[PDB]
Amino acid sequence: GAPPIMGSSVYITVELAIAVLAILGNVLVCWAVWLNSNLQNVTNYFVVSLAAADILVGVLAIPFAITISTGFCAACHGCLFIACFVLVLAQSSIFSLLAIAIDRYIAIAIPLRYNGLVTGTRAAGIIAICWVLSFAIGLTPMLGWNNCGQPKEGKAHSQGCGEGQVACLFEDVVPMNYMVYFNFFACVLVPLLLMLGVYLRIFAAARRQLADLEDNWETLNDNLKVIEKADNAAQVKDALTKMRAAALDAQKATHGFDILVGQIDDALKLANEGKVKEAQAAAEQLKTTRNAYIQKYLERARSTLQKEVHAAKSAAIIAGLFALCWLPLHIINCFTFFCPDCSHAPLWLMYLAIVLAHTNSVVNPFIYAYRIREFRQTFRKIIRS
Ligand SMILES: CC(C)CCC[C@@H](C)[C@H]1CC[C@H]2[C@@H]3CC=C4C[C@@H](O)CC[C@]4(C)[C@H]3CC[C@]12C
Ligand SMILES: CC(C)CCC[C@@H](C)[C@H]1CC[C@H]2[C@@H]3CC=C4C[C@@H](O)CC[C@]4(C)[C@H]3CC[C@]12C
Ligand SMILES: CC(C)CCC[C@@H](C)[C@H]1CC[C@H]2[C@@H]3CC=C4C[C@@H](O)CC[C@]4(C)[C@H]3CC[C@]12C
Ligand SMILES: COc1ccc(N2CCOCC2)c2sc(NC(=O)N3CCC(C)(O)CC3)nc12
Ligand SMILES: CCCCCCCC/C=C/CCCCCCCC(=O)OC[C@H](O)CO
Ligand SMILES: CCCCCCCC/C=C\CCCCCCCC(=O)OC[C@H](O)CO
Ligand SMILES: CCCCCCCC/C=C\CCCCCCCC(=O)O
Ligand SMILES: CCCCCCCC/C=C\CCCCCCCC(=O)O
Ligand code: NA
Repeated sequence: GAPPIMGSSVYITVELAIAVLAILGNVLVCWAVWLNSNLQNVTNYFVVSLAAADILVGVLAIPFAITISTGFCAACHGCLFIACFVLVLAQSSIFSLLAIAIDRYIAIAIPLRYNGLVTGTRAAGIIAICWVLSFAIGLTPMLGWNNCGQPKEGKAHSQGCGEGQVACLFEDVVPMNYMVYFNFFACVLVPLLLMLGVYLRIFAAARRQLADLEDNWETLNDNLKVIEKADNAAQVKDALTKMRAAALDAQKATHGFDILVGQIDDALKLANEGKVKEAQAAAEQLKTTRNAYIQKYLERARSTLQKEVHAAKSAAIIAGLFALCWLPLHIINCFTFFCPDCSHAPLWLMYLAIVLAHTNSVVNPFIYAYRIREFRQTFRKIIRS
């Protein structure tokens, strides 16, 4: 058989290439948030909490993965920490991803009291609590749910491990039922589905508001084309009482309205006196008020919704890339567990799956750089100076 040092050289160098990209790219994220005050908000705090996980992936987790690739002798609980620490960072990433989506829902759903609800110092507390839980979840094997009780003594003596030591291998110390049932199903798969459900609600609530706003603009123009051809002298009272509610229904969304509703009740009084031809003249004052004031609100509020949807889509790419990079490893675990008769995945595909999961730590800085204008210009200034 070919020497394992040669095949490891490709894996180790590709691993070291990723760690350099992971650290550099995400230090740039934190650096941009520490400087540009316009990026300092609750959403980007979870982003920095996310980048910090990715930095630690390159600083500690990737070096660990290289060390296990050797199969070095070590005490079981020590090896158990090397093999599990990446689960802590990966769990921290999920909590950060779920926080980002929930924050975006709160902003798109109830924007009126978002500033009072989502606080800067409350996010710091949530981030802290999520990091503590991530150590608890990721280091659960160290609490007893491990295979240190039944070591492979034959593999340990084959490689000359000392007393109380074992050949360090992820599958040899971490039980596959923890990985599939506890880690993947409950602490990875369910939160991603919940995340997916939140994003469905955001895009639905966004699409509805964008419709809800235009139905007022259609009711305001259609009723403006009904008043000037009315058989009954008080028929326009129907189209004016409905426009008063439609103007207030759009005024509750987000000076020119007091001019609009003021002209509304002016033509409404002329409908209570049967003067149809004179209210029809007063009903055309609204056309001038609409073009100068109301249409601008429609366009500003349609632009703000679009900017939130775009920011909602940008965060959704991040969570989607997370699943794309980690699912292969999780599914590989699902086959080994649920099918002891199947052929176990070769070592080259494993390394491929492992490298794929580490690459997720490099793609987050390129997304903000390509999809967020404020992040992009801050990234350039840091490098230019
Ligand atoms: C501030 C940062 C860098 C601290 C990093 C701590 C890391 C590098 C330390 C903390 C605990 C350590 C482990 C504790 C126990 C053992 C068992 C021993 O037989 C082999 C080394 C091994 C597996 C250690 C490897 C290094 C280790 C994982
Ligand atoms: C949103 C999606 C990706 C959810 C994840 C789907 C996962 C959990 C599904 C999709 C394909 C499934 C695998 C398909 C094939 C086999 C081989 C069979 O002998 C045992 C079950 C096993 C190993 C399945 C385990 C569960 C599995 C990995
Ligand atoms: C989820 C999206 C990104 C697709 C990712 C591709 C992954 C999930 C696919 C591509 C190749 C697949 C592997 C091909 C070969 C084997 C050997 C077999 O005995 C068990 C299943 C296993 C280990 C498959 C697991 C799933 C697999 C790793
Ligand atoms: C998402 O789950 C994992 C996360 C992280 C790791 N790493 C730990 C640190 O070092 C790098 C790898 C691993 S390793 C792994 N499965 C594994 O080793 N198996 C033995 C061979 C097999 C074909 O039977 C399949 C099962 N799953 C994971
Ligand atoms: C805003 C920044 C906030 C930063 C907040 C960082 C706090 C992280 C602390 C986690 C400790 C919780 C660990 C819980 C589980 C530990 C189990 C364990 O480590 O057991 C090892 C044992 O000694 C082997 O024999
Ligand atoms: C900025 C700070 C960054 C800090 C970055 C730290 C990187 C640590 C990574 C791997 C160390 C793994 C340590 C374990 C590897 C050696 C264990 C060993 O050689 O064991 C011999 C055996 O016990 C004979 O019987
Ligand atoms: C900014 C800090 C960067 C830290 C980089 C650390 C580099 C670690 C890379 C490789 C270390 C691998 C250790 C050797 C594995 C065990 C070999 C053996 O004992 O047989
Ligand atoms: C290890 C499995 C998971 C363990 C879950 C139980 C521990 C976490 C449960 C609840 C913590 C909720 C955080 C409450 C912080 C109080 C904030 C405050 O002081 O206002
Ligand atoms: Na990550």
